[PDB]
Amino acid sequence: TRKESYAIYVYKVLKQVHPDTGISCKAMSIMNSFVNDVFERIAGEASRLAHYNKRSTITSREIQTAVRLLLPGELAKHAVSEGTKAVTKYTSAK
Amino acid sequence: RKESYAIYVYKVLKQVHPDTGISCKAMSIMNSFVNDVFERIAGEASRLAHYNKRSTITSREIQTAVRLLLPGELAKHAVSEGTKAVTKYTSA
Amino acid sequence: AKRHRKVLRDNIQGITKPAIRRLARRGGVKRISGLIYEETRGVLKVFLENVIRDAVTYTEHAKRKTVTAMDVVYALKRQGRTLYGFGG
Amino acid sequence: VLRDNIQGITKPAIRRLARRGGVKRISGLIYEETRGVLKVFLENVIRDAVTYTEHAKRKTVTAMDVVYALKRQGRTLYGFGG
Amino acid sequence: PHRYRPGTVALREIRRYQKSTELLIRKLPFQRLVREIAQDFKTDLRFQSSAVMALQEASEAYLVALFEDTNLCAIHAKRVTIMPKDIQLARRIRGERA
Amino acid sequence: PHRYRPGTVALREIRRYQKSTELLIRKLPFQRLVREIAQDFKTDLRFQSSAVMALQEASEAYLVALFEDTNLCAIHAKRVTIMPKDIQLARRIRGERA
Amino acid sequence: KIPTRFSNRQNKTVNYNIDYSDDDLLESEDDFHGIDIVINHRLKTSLEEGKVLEKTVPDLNNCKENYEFLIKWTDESHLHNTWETYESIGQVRGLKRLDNYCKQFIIEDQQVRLDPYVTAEDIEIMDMERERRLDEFEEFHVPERIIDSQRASLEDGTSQLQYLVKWRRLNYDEATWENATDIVKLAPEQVKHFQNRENSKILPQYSSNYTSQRPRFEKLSVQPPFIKGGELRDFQLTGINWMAFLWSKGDNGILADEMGLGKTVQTVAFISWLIFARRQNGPHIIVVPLSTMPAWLDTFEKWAPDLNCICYMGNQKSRDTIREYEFYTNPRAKGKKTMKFNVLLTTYEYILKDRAELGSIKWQFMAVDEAHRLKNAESSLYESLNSFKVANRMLITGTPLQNNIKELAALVNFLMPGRFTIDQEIDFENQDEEQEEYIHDLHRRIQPFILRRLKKDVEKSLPSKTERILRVELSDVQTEYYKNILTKNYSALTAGAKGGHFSLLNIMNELKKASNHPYLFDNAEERVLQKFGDGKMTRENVLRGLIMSSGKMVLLDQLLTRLKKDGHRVLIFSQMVRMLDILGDYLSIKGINFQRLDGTVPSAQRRISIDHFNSPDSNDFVFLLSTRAGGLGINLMTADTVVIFDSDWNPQADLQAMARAHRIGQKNHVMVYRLVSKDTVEEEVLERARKKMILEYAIISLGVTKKNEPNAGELSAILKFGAGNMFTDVLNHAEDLGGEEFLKQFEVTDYKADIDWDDIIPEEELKKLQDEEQKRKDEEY
Amino acid sequence: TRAKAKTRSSRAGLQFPVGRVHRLLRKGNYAERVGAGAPVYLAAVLEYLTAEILELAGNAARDNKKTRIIPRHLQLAVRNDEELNKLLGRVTIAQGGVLPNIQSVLLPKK
Amino acid sequence: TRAKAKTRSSRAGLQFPVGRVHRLLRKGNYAERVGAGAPVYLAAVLEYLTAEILELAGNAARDNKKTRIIPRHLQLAVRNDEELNKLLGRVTIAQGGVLPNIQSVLLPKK
DNA sequence: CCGCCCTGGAGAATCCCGGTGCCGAGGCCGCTCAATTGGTCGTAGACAGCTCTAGCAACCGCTTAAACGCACGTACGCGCTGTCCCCCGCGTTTTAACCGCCAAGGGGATTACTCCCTAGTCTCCAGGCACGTGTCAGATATATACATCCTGTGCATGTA
DNA sequence: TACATGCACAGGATGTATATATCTGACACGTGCCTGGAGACTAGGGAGTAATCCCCTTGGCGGTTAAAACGCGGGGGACAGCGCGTACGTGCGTTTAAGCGGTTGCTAGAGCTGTCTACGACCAATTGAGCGGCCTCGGCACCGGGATTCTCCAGGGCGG
Repeated sequence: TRKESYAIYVYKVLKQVHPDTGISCKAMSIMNSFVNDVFERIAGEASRLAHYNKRSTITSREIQTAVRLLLPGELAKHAVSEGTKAVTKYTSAK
Repeated sequence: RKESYAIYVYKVLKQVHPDTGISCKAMSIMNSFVNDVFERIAGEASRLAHYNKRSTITSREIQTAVRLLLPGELAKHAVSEGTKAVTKYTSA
Repeated sequence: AKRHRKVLRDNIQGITKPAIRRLARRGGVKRISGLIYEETRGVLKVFLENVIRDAVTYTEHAKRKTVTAMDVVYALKRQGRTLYGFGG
Repeated sequence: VLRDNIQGITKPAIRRLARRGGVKRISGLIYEETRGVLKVFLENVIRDAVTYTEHAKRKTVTAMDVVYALKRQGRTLYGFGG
Repeated sequence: PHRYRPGTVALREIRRYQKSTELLIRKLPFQRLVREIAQDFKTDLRFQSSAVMALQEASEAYLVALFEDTNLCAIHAKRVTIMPKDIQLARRIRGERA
Repeated sequence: PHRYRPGTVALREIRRYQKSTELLIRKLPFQRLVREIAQDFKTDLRFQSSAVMALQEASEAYLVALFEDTNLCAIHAKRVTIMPKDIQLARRIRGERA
Repeated sequence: KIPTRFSNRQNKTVNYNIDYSDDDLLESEDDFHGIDIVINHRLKTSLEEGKVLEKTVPDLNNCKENYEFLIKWTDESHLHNTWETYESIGQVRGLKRLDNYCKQFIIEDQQVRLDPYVTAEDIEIMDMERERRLDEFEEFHVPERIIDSQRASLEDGTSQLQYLVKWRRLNYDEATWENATDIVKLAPEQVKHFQNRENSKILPQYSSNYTSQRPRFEKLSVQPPFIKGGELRDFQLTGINWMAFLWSKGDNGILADEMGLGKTVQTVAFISWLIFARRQNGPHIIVVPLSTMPAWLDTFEKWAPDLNCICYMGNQKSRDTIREYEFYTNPRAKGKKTMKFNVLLTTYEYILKDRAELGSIKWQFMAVDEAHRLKNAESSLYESLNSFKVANRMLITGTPLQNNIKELAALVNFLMPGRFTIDQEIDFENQDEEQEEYIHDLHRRIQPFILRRLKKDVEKSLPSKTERILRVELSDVQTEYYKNILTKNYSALTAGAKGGHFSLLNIMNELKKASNHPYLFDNAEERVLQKFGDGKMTRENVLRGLIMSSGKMVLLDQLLTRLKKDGHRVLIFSQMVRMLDILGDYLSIKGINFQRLDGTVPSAQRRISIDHFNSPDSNDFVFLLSTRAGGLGINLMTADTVVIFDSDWNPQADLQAMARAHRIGQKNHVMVYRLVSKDTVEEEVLERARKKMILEYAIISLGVTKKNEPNAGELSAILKFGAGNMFTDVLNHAEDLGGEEFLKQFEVTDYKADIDWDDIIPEEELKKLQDEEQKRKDEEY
Repeated sequence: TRAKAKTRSSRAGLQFPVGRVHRLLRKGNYAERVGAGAPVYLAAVLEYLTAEILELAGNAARDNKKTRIIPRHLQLAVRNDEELNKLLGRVTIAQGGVLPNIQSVLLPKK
Repeated sequence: TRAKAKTRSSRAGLQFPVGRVHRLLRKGNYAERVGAGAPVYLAAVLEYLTAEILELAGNAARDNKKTRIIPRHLQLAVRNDEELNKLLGRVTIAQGGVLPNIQSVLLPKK
């Protein structure tokens, strides 16, 4: 049975930030749990944000507001940057 | 047209205390309480359906969410109330 | 020099000493030291910035400039402090 | 029949946990209180995990039910799936 | 003459304010403080009155709970006077400082 | 005969166990305790080994954080020895007791 | 009755009673002649030892044996004030009051006497407030009213007659029991008035029962004999005839006469006519502002001395004393209590505070002074007064119509609730004949119910008042702030400000602030000082920056120099007190003796400033006001010029602002200069104010107290004037049929300054400013 | 020939609206499908919890000689019952006040 | 011609899967509709947070002379950074240990 | 001559460097399922217009209770000292955790078939939200009857 | 013999209790209506059930060795008592600002109605990215022998 995970994406992000550093199975499982937990928090906050404003759709505005609500301080304002240009780059292509 | 729970809370109050009134602020507090318990039980049942790869929310998920959220004797008495309400609704 | 600044800066001092004393009396405090009040003002300020920042975020998501009571309710819930009596 | 297994959490284990917590001196009445609070904590987590197991119509208690039970109590644990 | 003992007036105030339910902070200084804090996050902010009422109710509830924890800290240290160290201990155990 | 002063060995174990990573409770006594607690809720329960391991990690993290707050309570009361009332105060302020 | 639902949860029963008793704390809880007020001090304690050792300063123990203090004691009557000494007192309660008196009066008076840096103006201001305090305290000795008499038994003194005495400026909680003999001996007229009030022939129980059967009223060509007073004038007697004729028809009215015509005298004489002639001597109520209420009390004391007029103010104890000592003839009964008084004077605050205790009285007449306060039908005062059970009501005002027709509708619905309806506003863009017919219908509908007489129709000696509108261009700083606000520029509005807290809520408020002065904005003086005066701020470029920051200030500076050159005194009215702060600083660095009145000034300093400005030996030249402060009772006889720095939305507020100096008895031609910023939001302020003056001139001025054919033309002409925009030897204090006269003072006179940075502060002023700055460094300070 | 319509609350013997709870479950984004007995069960549980708090608050109002439940009575009822206290542990009731208690060391003497 | 099927992650310049995040948002019962830029923004935020922890954890592995990240390095990186400690304040990392911290009262006096 | 402080040396603990080896980290490959692309279509939300109400800025007036400053007394926090007891360090003996292995058996996870429950749609109808009124209960006014106290006049006495 | 004065008795005015009529606040109820809930029918997919694999978890011996239990001495820390001084409580007099009511125009924002378009859901064909399986070999764990670093106690020297 095919089981999906964020292992290859965490690994290639690690090779970006540290090209000569490895990782273990337990640390990869912890990274997968972290990514799943943060995804669940941001998606739940955006779902509640769309519900409070009587909207049927989740757009990048709700995810941006969820990131500003959940991420503390400067870690928010870089991430708000890192999402935004990505959307802009997506707009440059699709 | 405000979509509140005030009349049903009033009928329940007349069931338990037929000669006791309620203020508007207390009625708003009871409305907020019913909404909070609704969203807690529905969120826990949604998580229970997602954890077991199930596409529907049945009375089993609501029962498990009630005994997960409510503590102690409140949980088992609410399970008794919901079980006999489901039994009465099914038979008739 | 009768003219001066329009804005007021020591609005944290509007949380007066007898108000902090009354709040400690509701908490069951019998004796209060004199250094309590500045610490209490700092704690109140930190709590108020934490709630008000999230409420302003909820306001700006709705493309509004008016902070409603429901935004304050949503903000407190997200900080783990559910408040009844204003949600309806 | 399992009984008196709370004494299996021995006094050196509680001393080691306090050493990891940074405790230099430990009174003799600490260990019974620590056993009691461990029993209360384990009862809460195990009761929620058994509820999650019984909802799934299963007889075994998986680690994922334990992760769910710890999530429900605001005590998120990384490294066992999720 | 007839001066009261130091402590019985405090006990009368405890027994009075634990019975009552009104707000212990004047409304206008709290509105001024909320507007002063809120203008740092965003300029030209309007406020509903019930928003400031809810902020006041939450603030006094938080401070009263913190004062109960602070009093427990002070009693634990063989004292009856609360000190800033009791507030830092209560907020550290609660996880606000941790 | 050689002797250490009372306390430097305790600092040595504090430095040792704050650097270490492994579980500080033995596996079989914790597994037996988990099974005894679990048979009160449902009879004839089986357990994955990873379930018992996750319970052990959560339990030791809970107890280590509780001992940190207990040590803060003991230091606040001008003591270096932790008492059961320090655990009671830490759990009371944390909201677990009352 | 019985609950149909119960709880199966086995919880323990809980006592929810949160009521507490402090009885166990009674172990630490329980188990009137003292010092109240210290009035005056004397430098000789017992005898004059000598004039030596008059230097240095005394200490507290030195003053303990050198001075004797006048003491009013606790629960006394300001007649048993004793000259005492610290050793003569011993240890009584209130010694801290004596210590505080001795401390602040003696040490502050001796340091202001012995300082070298004390001018003559400060010492005469301190002397006049010193004697003002002594005259206010000496007023308390005189009785004002005797409430009740009793027979009290003293310590083996058999029976003594004891009078309950109220004092002049004191209230009913200072009413005291006093001996009869000295009270008769010092003021027997009040005693005689008390026995006249005792077996009086006019009571509410002796009132007639006119129920739609009131007798016909004949016109009185002479003053009636029961109104003693002074002498009623002809227009006042005509007003008496009008109010009596309206009462005989069973109708209510508005006495809309202008201020200074004596409306108080007219309604007091009408109350006297209602009591004496028609025998309607029951409970009447007059609701007045608190500031004008002494002017009602002495009017009742002078013109109607036989009446039982009572005063209803004060705290809970004083009003309780009035309630259970003076309302009822039989206050100790329990059934129907008949009323004892004739007239009750009260204020709006105690109408709202005591509507339960005063609404349950069958009032026979009601008179509401300053009824423009009743212009809002949704106000709490309107709901409180409209719920009263009153037969006949009357509104006394000067401006029945202020902003829109809805206020006049509220007034006539307060008077006659239902027979008049107003549902259509007045639109100047239509200008049709149907609106003119509606206006003439409103003319003919409220014509007999409103009596308005004008200060120009009577008293043929009043000098004319001329209003000149001066429109000045904006400065560069005002123009750039106006552009930054109007085209919102938060980054540019912040600029060099460290805080950057600029509030752009209420755009029109900020536009009016920019039209007035740039210095109203935060961190705005620093940019002007560092951009042109290069930041030195050495006492001479500050005034220049003040003058050329705003375009109104150059016109104000030229006007003040020209009026100082002539023999004129000037008032300046502003809508904001921060603008008054800017002008006060301008006249402080400018060096002009000014006085100021706004809402922050308490009433004692207000009366001090008004008396100082109106003194014949006054060095004051300029008197600044916030426009909506002080009420209608400020007397500004000596001033001649009025400058409206800031126009009001309500033109009646500017009308009372002009009428502070344009009162009855003004000896000089009043000149009004209105300062207007060009191409700004103040132009539509004046447009709305002009439209409101057109509306007030239509309904009220053409329905006061072959021309009907020309009315259909001149209403169309005034609607064409109201439908047109007014904005398309200057400063002379001189001026060389009524329809064309209203076309005056709506013209706009443009003023061009063209004064650059290097003209003002001339060689006379620059030499005086530089020598004062150089001499200040020599004397340091 | 449609039959006489009766509410789903009356079928289950409830006072709380089963149809409104079903509509809020369907539109609340909880699952793709909602079972038939789930709104009945949830309405019964909500009605029971409302009955418990309203009965305890009516007792609190009766003990303080009042005929209307105010927020103070709700706060006293919730905080005096430990199961309802820990159900609403992180919940602040507006205009509710606190439980009146003083610590024993702050008392003056015996 | 199907234009070689360029993925959305390469279009957004990301290493996290935009398509998998879109499928998890659609199947996660969050809203009826999901916008096009929401998975892009969310995948970018997740990748940024992953890089932020992984760089500090690699630094922690380097400071203890290791070329492989273990859970101890992740715990040291999370607890030593001020904002990741607030993000993961109620989170246990298994086999993570604690920060080495001894209170100064317990230190010996010289 | 006596008390304190530095230091010298003693042995325990831990670091460091080298060797060995082991087992998971990572790379390669087949496959197959989920992302991508292209096209169609319904509708969510943006936009526009109109009406009504709360908020906002800066000012006014009045009341009155709360805040504040100050002085004084005293309760309590803190520092110091003694004492005793309980916890810590260390050696010795026990014991059970841990690793490994045994034997069977049952619980949980893919693939196929079926069936019934719920979404969807249409139609109908009644539950609930506002108005607005007849009626019931509490408070108040009004007329009437009984208990209670102030008061004027006849009887008797003293005096010129 | 007549005038002035002390003492006792009967009828008139007043306060209070009670029956009856009127005003004001609340409560069930008539009416409209409208919108959301209910009844009836259809279809399909989610869920239930069965067969099969297979892997993992639950109950007894054997060694070994490190951890746990236990005893004992002692010394450091908890705790009690006492003294002191200072900071806080408390009362009182004075100021001040909160609270309330009020102006005046404009704008934000909720709510309702109507249009319309871009955008996301949905479906089919395709294909390539990601995942399970397999294999290997280097990063890291274990061990052994010095080197070094580290408190701890006793002895000599120096100052008081």
